[PDB]
Order: sequence, then C-alpha cells, then structure tokens
Amino acid sequence: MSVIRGLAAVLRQSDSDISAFLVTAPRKYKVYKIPKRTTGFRVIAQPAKGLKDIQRAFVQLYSLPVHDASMAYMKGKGIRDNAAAHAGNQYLLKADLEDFFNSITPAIFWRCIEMSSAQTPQFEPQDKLFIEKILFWQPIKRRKTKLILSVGAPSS
DNA sequence: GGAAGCGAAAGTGTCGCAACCCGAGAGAGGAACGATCTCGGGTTGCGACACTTTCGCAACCCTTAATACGTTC
Repeated sequence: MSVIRGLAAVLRQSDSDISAFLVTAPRKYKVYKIPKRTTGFRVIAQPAKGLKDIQRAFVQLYSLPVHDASMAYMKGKGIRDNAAAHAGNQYLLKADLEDFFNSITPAIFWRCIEMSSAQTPQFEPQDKLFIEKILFWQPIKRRKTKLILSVGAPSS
C-alpha cells in the first residue's frame, strides 16, 4: 500500500480512514490574511489539523534531498548562517524569485523527482494521486486541476 | 482567480460641413432676346467625434488557523 500503509503505521489509524480523508485534502485549507508591516495584507492557506498531521508524517517518512546552499527550513541553520556566508566579501547580488511557493505545481514536483541527481525515494505510480492530494493545495473550488503549494504548511 | 464599478485602448459608423453642380429666374445691354448673377435643391467627400467592444484592476477568502517573546521566508 506503500505511502498510505506508512501513513497508517505512523498515525495509528486505519487505511480506510486516511484514504477517505485524502479525497478533498487539497481543499481542506483555511485561508486568512495577516497584516503587512508597512501596509496591505498577505493571504495564507493553512490546512486543517488532520491534514497538518498527515503532512508532517509524510515529510518525516520520506527524506527528499536538499543542497548545502539552501539555508531555510533546516535544523541548525537559519538567518545567522545565511548572513555569515556572505559576511566576509565586498559585493552582493541579492535576487528573488517571482511567486515562489504558488508557482510550484505537481507537474514540477514529478519532473524534479525523476531527474534528481541525488537519491530520491521510490513512489509507486498507484500512490502518485495520493501524494498530490497530500502535498498540494487547491484554490478555486470549481477548478480541480489548479494545484499549487501553499506558503505556510508542514510540507511546503 | 476575479464581484462590481469603471475607465483605457482600439475599432467602426455617422453625421454635419464644405465644395461643387445644375436647373430656374429676373432681366443688362440697347433695341431684340436673353448676359449674368443669384436661389433653391441635390450630391459627394471627408474628418471629427460619438458609439461599440474588449481588457483589466482586484472585493471576498471559501467549513477547514493558532494565539509565550523576537527576527527570516
């Protein structure tokens, strides 16, 4: 059963319960606005508690490769290390990506899985739909194809 | 992604003005018939402008969030 079997073994729940939960999982999100520091608002989609636990279990079960140049969302590394990497230099080229989190789609995720140069955990073709439902958020109720990563989630 | 309003941008029709044409008419001259200038419609071309269509800004935040204190995405 692969992914669902491991999720059941971690959450101490039946396969049927998790499978029934992972039907509208891309839709079980609570969206809200936080105030910007100067003016305006920022919209965040946060999943429900059960989906949050499912995402945490999925993240801890499968270890995707990460690079040493990345400094966000890893243990023992953070703002201080990122700043100290360029501390001794003379010139910098800070640059940003346009709408980073909402531009990531399941197509991108599956393209990156297959061609990754490092070790990648093996996902059976039967559970790819469950992977997409677990990891990705679905804005717009009518559109079931639009699946994007949500900035702010245990798995994003 | 995109309510509801609204306005930008671009394309298309329209409608009034000018410019000209053409027939009617009173009657200059000088001895009659009708030159010549004007009146009244009528047609066409043209360009400014009104009207028409499409696009795009960005409400809300969906059932579904957490709430020691601070930076960062």
